[PDB]
Amino acid sequence: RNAIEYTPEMFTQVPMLYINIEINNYPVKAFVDTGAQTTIMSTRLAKKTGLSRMIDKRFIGEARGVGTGKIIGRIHQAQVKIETQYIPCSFTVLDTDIDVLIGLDMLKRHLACVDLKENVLRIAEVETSFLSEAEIPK
Amino acid sequence: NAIEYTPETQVPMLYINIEINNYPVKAFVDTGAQTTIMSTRLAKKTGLSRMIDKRFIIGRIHQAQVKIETQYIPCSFTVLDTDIDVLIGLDMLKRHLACVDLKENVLRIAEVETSFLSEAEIP
Repeated sequence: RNAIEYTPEMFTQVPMLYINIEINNYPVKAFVDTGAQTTIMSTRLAKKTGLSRMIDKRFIGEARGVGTGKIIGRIHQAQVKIETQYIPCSFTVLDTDIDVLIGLDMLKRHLACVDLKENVLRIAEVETSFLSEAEIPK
Repeated sequence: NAIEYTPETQVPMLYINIEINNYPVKAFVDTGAQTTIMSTRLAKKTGLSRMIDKRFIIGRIHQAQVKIETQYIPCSFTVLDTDIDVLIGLDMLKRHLACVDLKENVLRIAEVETSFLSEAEIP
């Protein structure tokens, strides 16, 4: 045509926020959820990583919206490796396909910045990239 | 030979103050949700019900301006019948290059910065 009109549009992928962490040298993809009141670890992962002895079965209850919601116990402290730093985290343990969900409690505790401009999570003294759609567990 | 009971501190959720068509709204900031949502009720009150696209959840609002501090930020909403009037999800946090800053307790979105609300102010 005699004239060419340019009408730009943005296309933005919106994958769920995940990061790579390590728990007792086991690589784990962790879900970053500011809408969660607690931080979760699956029974499968707690057992695999040798953290089951520290599942304190005095602390139960419900975490509605993940698995069956039935809490098995609390891991009061387990060191989580994020890049070059170990950081202490607490976990609500339940039967779920989500290995680790980092909730608002742990994000606040470690003064996190969830940076969607730069696509990274800054937590404690480290920075780690959000996973691409291809690396995200489904 | 056992008992169960509620213990004798809950983390407050992230909320911010926003205005839609001059109506003050307390918005839930949720990275666990892919999609930003607006209640049917708020769409009615703010005069956005006529902007709900119904082609296949009530529908989608494609562009509505959200006022944060002194600036307007265009957002899209999936309209549901819900108690939560606005839930800001990953789509709008990514679109507006946001930072959820828990060190300073603020949300940086588009070109503005706004404080998270106190526990007493949460809906």
